[PDB]
Amino acid sequence: MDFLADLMDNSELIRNVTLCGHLHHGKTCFVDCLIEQTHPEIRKRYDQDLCYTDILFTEQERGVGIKSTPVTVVLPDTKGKSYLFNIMDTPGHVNFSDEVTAGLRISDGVVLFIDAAEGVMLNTERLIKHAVQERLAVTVCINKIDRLILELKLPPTDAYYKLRHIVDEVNGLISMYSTDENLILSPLLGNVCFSSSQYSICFTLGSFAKIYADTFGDINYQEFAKRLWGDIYFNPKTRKFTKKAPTSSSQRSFVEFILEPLYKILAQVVGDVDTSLPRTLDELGIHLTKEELKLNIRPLLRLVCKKFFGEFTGFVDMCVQHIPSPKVGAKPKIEHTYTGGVDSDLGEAMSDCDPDGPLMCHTTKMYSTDDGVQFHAFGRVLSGTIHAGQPVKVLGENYTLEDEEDSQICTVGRLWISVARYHIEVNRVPAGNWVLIEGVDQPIVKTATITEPRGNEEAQIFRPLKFNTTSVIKIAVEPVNPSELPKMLDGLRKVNKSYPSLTTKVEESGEHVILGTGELYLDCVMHDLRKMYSEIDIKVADPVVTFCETVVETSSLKCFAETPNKKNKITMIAEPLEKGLAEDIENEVVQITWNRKKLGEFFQTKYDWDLLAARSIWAFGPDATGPNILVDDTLPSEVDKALLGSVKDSIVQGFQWGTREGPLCDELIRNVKFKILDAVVAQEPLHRGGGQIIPTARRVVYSAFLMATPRLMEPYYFVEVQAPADCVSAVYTVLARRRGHVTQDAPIPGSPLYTIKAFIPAIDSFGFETDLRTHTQGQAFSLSVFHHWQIVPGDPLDKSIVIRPLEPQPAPHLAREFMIKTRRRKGLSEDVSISK
Amino acid sequence: VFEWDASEDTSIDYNPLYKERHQVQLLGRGFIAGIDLKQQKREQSRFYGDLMEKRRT
Amino acid sequence: RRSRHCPYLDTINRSVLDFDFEKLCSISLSHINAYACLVCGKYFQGRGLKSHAYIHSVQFSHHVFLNLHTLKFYCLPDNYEIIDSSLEDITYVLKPTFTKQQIANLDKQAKLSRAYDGTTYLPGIVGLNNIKANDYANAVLQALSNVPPLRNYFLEEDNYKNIKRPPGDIMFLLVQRFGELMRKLWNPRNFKAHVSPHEMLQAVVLCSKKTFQITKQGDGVDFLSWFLNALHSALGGTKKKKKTIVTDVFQGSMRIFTKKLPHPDLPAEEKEQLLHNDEYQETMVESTFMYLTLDLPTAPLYKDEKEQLIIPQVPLFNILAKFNGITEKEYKTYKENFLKRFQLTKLPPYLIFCIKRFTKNNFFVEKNPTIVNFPITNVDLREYLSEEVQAVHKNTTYDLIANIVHDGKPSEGSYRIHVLHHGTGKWYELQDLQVTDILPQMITLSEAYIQIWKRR
Amino acid sequence: LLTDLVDDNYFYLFDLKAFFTSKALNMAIPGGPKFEPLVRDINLQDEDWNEFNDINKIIIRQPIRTEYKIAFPYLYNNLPHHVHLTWYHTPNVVFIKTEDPDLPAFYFDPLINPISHRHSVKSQEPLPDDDEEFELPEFVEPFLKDTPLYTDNTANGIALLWAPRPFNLRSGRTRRALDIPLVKNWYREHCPAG
Amino acid sequence: PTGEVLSLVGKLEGTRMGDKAQ
Amino acid sequence: PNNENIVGYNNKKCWPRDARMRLMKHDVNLGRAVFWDIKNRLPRSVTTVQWENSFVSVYSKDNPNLLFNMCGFECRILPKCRTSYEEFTHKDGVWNLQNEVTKERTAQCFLRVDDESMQRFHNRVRQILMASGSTTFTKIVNKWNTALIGLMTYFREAVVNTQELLDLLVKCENKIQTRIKIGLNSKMPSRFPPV
Amino acid sequence: VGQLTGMYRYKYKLMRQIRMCKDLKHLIYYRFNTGPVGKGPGCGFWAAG
RNA sequence: ACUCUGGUUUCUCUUCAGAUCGCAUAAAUCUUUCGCCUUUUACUAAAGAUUUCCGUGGAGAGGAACAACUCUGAGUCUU
Ligand SMILES: O=P(O)(O)O[C@H]1[C@@H](OP(=O)(O)O)[C@@H](OP(=O)(O)O)[C@@H](OP(=O)(O)O)[C@@H](OP(=O)(O)O)[C@H]1OP(=O)(O)O
Repeated sequence: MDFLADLMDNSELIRNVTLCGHLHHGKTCFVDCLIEQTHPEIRKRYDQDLCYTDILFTEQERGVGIKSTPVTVVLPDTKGKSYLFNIMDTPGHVNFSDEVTAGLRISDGVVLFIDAAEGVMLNTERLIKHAVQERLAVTVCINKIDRLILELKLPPTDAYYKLRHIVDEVNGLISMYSTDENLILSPLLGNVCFSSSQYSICFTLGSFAKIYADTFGDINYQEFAKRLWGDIYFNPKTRKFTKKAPTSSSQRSFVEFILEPLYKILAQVVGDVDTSLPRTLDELGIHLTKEELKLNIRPLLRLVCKKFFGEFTGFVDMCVQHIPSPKVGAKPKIEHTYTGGVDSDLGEAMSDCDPDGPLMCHTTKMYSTDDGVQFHAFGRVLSGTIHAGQPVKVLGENYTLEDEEDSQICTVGRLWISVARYHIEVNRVPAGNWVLIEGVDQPIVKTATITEPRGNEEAQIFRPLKFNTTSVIKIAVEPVNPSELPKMLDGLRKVNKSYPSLTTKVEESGEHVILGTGELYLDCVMHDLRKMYSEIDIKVADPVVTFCETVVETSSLKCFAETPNKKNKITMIAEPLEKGLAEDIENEVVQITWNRKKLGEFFQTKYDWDLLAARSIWAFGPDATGPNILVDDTLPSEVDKALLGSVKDSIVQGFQWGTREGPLCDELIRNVKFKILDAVVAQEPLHRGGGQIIPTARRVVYSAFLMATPRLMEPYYFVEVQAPADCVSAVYTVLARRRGHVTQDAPIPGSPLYTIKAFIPAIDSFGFETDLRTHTQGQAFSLSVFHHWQIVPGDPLDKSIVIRPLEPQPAPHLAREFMIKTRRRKGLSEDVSISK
Repeated sequence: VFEWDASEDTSIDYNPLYKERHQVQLLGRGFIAGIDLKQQKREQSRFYGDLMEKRRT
Repeated sequence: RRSRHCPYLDTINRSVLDFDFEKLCSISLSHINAYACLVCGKYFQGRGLKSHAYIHSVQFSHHVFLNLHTLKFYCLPDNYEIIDSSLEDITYVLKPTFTKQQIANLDKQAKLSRAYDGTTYLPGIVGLNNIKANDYANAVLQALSNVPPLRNYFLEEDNYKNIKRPPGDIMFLLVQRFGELMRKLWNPRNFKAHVSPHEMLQAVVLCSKKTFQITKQGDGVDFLSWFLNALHSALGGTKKKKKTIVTDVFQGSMRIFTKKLPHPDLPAEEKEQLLHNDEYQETMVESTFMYLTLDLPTAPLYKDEKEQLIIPQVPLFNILAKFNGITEKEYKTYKENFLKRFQLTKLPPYLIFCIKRFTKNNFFVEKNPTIVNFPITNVDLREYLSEEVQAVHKNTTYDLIANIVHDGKPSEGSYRIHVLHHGTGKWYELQDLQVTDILPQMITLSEAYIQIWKRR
Repeated sequence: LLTDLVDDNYFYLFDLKAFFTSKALNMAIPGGPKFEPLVRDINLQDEDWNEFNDINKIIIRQPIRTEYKIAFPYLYNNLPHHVHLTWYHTPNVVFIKTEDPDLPAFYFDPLINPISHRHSVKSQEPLPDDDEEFELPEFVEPFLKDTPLYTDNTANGIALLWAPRPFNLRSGRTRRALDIPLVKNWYREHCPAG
Repeated sequence: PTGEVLSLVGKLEGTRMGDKAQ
Repeated sequence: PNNENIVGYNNKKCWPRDARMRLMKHDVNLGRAVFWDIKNRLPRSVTTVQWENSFVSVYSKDNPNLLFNMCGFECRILPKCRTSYEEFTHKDGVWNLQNEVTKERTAQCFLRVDDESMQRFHNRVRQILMASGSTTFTKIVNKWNTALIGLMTYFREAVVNTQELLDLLVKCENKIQTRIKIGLNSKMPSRFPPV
Repeated sequence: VGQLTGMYRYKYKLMRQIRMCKDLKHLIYYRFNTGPVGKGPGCGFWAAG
């Protein structure tokens, strides 16, 4: 037990890896198998899964992973060295993608679980893309291999074909996102690992070759494995591995030596327990007692596979050989994550992962105890050692080297290492580990950087947790008894801490809206709020999605606004942005941190813009990565440039505020290009102050946006459904009812199930999963993820339309409804006032 | 009341999607309990049968 | 560096500043870096670019803000600090820091404190705002705030700070919020003549595990006892100190002579032999009491023959006839009767009496309306101490300091409180926002519930 | 007598958890049974027209059905007292049982979509040159060469894997004939159409 | 013909109140 | 601050949701303000007006119906200008309110029997029945007839919209008939005639 | 049983069984008499009742 | 490749039952709402509390079976 703590001293014998994959791909089962291997006293029941690493009531009852769970455990290697592994058991549901990222940011490596029968599916593609964004090491585990044997009964040649197709698809997808070709994946390379987590099968080519060696002896398992995949064949006449089949009907080496023994060992346990099982069991050296042979097929198969494949050394050596240790893998983590960069002295100190260096931890997880009134931080120690009962200085998401307000001095009490449900308390934690921290819940909100006080005062924070999806679902939440409103308010804070991507916002009318990614996400959020945090009755409004605001035509005339001093006059125009350019800003293709030459070169070359106009670009939209552009257009022949630069910043904040809250839908102006066509700046500094210019900038932005014919963008979800062939026609009709257009319908290779990918409006996507599941009797299952904002049918500025209450209006009316009711939800006016 | 009133029916649906439930083919090889196999064979849409005969070489 | 030149000090309006509210952002509901807009009094996310304070400043043209956690003023649209002496009154309203000399002088203070609105008031005796019909908690807190040693201990933050607390402890939140609320009560420069205890009520609900709820009107006696025990438990190190402030202010030593009683339906010889069997003999037990429970005698239940329908009145000495060897009290426990007779041992410096009302009968709960007649000027308690412990004691004279009265039926009642001002000697009765001067003559003319006495 | 159901995904909203939810929420699945309200709440059933549930503020595109509320008990309904969370989607257990005995146990049935192995990119991976250095000992053999791939009992056992509860146990205990509902799974499925 | 009094809710709405009276 | 004014707001539950008062925050606040203004005028000792035993109903942009109650009549006024798609006549519980100048159907008045009146009628029938151990059948029938004519003449045009009152009336009539039949013989007739 | 015996006359809760048994009949017949076999008194699956 | 290992079945009894006692399912009583209502006896249907009944597992004890070696394993078991 003490060796578990002592192993944290060595920064190379620790691997920080996150287990990610699609929904129900054996990740939790794999962690359960690892726990059973390392914990003698923990055993799953014969029919019910172990359900270890899932501690929430919702996790067990729903059966879907909710909260990423930390597992620290010591596992022997293939050679026999006990390494230390920290695992993020992450939810596979796309709606909880944020829960992956919080564990993904502090993870050196990624283990991608893919179901053998299912295929890649959607969340796996999104996961590999996003992990490529953090440039993490990538390993692939095709779990549930037994489903190719015990379910589809595919011939071993076809099983190899399916596995090779899946591996090639994963490699192509990675090559489509990652420029570095070093991320190629192959079982011979130690990247691809095969497994069936239900029966405790976990082997790579090296592990199986080592099994062969221990069976016979004097065998180089490494070189044997390096010839155990692909179009290689084996000749028993010469005992030699060739690139061509020695005979005509010969089988490939992978089939001959790996898939074939697995097929037979499964078949002799599923079909011939009483007839032929003892012979093949004595053949392989597996000795089962008379009682052990009396178990049912599944527990007996799990037991025999546990006895045969032994330890899970394939996973261990995969992670050791392909996932860098924190000591060596810290440098890319600092390069991509830290705001100050590796160039600074702190960057150099934290790149070395020095246990004796300056204290620095990065907390990205919050865990609720039984009471729920005191959260526990969870994060990676990137430098130094944190000690129990020690003063620390916690920074915030908005903290900079100037603003010291966001920090706070907190005493850290007892701290522990979380092994799923049970955590081991430790006096201190060296660098590179994953640690639970107590006593820092109050100043920590979502992402947090913790450092030591009275030293390293030039310490910045890590970049805020970036999420793959844009949370568009919005539900208003109110208390049943307003006399108990504060409690619910308190509960809100708790959920805002617990769920990384949860956004709780109080609107003007007093409605506390909550932003969620999908139906299940908000369902679990409100279950936690009612049953665990608030413990009081709550009320939900009808779900509704957010809306963005855009323009489709050039502003008819230049719109002007003036300061209350009547001396600064700003006149602007409104135009839409180019296709993909908004997506380019969204994906950080081009950033405001770029020097003017690079951004100008991008704009003029790729998008055919004028060089002067490209140099005339001032700022981006609602945030630094906002999809709106603010561009100077004052001609130098009439307007001074240096004088304009004094109020350029104030106009920038004004435009950012205007894009944040749109005049039409009260928020989120998207895909709009604004050009300042006239600037009259008062010659004295006191007549051009920010408090004077920023409201004027907001007013002129509103006038320019409203003068041009506006449009409402509703979020379109990209929904792919995996369903049998007979249900495809029904899915077509169900998608047609909810105003969704079908894009693709591809039968899954190596499986009789089609996959239909379509786009459905998010506002019309509520209950779509339940509708499709119940309409096809559970055969068709769907997952929804945000894809792209699209123009809603209708004109938001056509007042001749009358909105019939409690009736689904036709498409030409929708936009009007979609804004008017939205205004009623904000407490705002009935109609947008063009004058204001 | 020996029998049961028709008003007690719960499967009253205004939605055609729930009025017409997509029957499960059970991979073209499963059969619902009770019903004779011949009637289900001559009743099933045989979409899977058509797919099999198209993929039968 | 353009501080001391803010042209927006005129926009500040101290009338709309209610700092009793919890310091959370009006939009994000966040506790970090609370900033209040002095124009409107609503809190915001904090000072920074593209923050709620910035949005409010650029929207409503409010230019002055105050950092709740820092006690410093800033301008958001221009984003610069403010260093003025004229704003110090707002700082003292938000964070009343009491020096030792002023803390001591509160006993001798006799000046009518004037509020911003012009409603001149007195320190300590400040109207408490009821929220959801829970005036019992307000009355109990007002009574507790009148104790001089407790006032000295809780007025200064560092007096009860710098102690070790359990990592999972939430009781310290209540004990540290009581100090904040009470130093708001004793602050002589309040913007408004009253003090809102809503945050204190919320903390009480949070720490009491859903009892003493804001909605329910709980018993004053139970709330007072729980509050005293909780305050004693919170203070000190990780292990309880023998003598906390509550212990040295209210706790006293008292002696119980418990004698088991045989079944009354037993033969005389059998009763005598059971008494001789050493099981039904007197046993002495010492204990510590935070307060003394006064059992009101039985109501007449019948009209007086001469002057019909007279409210019963009992001298204080008949109630005080308890706690001595001469008088017993046959406790009729459902299992068997007990012959318990009490005896005081060591009187506390401050004494708390709780007159037992709201006694549950066999079918419901009824309130005893018997009135107790007591000398408000002084009482003598030397006669209710055993001869062994009367040598140590030298000051047994007690004068009434606080009085609690319950008006109405137990189902729906009002908790009024009279408090004695040390500086002037006047008695002030305060009920919710209402505050009135009451003559000491008719103090005893009410259903006294909790009495706080000082040994001087 | 046995329903040929492979997995429980058929009983998505038609299982014990969904019926408990329906009983608790005073509503019923179309195919599900109708219960009396768990608590009367006659006056509380129809609340007043507040500003929170203002029908003017509510955007309607598709009606919120009973199935939606039962599937998400804490999202589409108010005050879910004593409600049970239905089990979510289990992996689609696609298991094609054999139909003709004269057929190998492992066989690419036409139901499975053809892989149709493409070679747009010639599969290239780091593997040493052919037949140049590595030669295994003659005594090293595949683990199970003497054993045949599949006996006549392999297909039957594989079918027995995905079988109802009584018919997926090698051994078991003995139950009274009273305690064996032969049509319990008959009414636990949806009523046939027509 | 049972002899019990039936509730006329949802009944005889084709008749006013001033009818059958002069 | 917590918008608690909507909790203690009495509403005429006897009407459907749309017909019932819509508890908008501005309208709830206005009703509370009006009640407080009226309560301020009356001294607290000479008399008292308690909020829970009161009904404040405001017609505004949000509320299309004015709800009031007097003389045992629950009445609701719906102006024809805003939310009157049909000014029908067949419904006899409708008072076609007519302006004295325009002489048009500006408003529609829906009537209902108050719940207190229904409770009083049920109590009267209950005390008629329970005080019939030693009482002639004719006396019971005369008491029932008197109660029925009083209710129907007082609440005419208000019965038709109160279906609960129709159910209560037929239930009480069946109660009277059952009491008489039990008086005749101690066994329920199977096919008793109404003659 | 209700038609043959009528034992519900002395304990009406027993009707709960009868309404169940009849239901089981409707559960069985429309499964029993589905294919070429027409409606008739030929079923003998008496285990449920 | 060895010496000792000592059975399993069945009939009972006595306690404990955690666990779907039971991959099944009853009734009664009581207490709340109810539906009928007119008196008990049947009841309507939900919640709550016990209880009895058809069963069950384990442990321990006492028999018979009935044999009996062994099974099996402690190990040196050996080429
Ligand atoms: O509903 P039940 O009272 O149980 O009666 C049914 C039903 O009769 P009804 O629904 O018309 O009353 C059918 O009998 P039919 O009158 O419809 O022929 C049924 O048999 P099918 O559904 O196959 O027609 C069966 O009849 P049986 O058990 O004689 O086959 C049985 O009728 P009984 O209860 O009168 O037997």
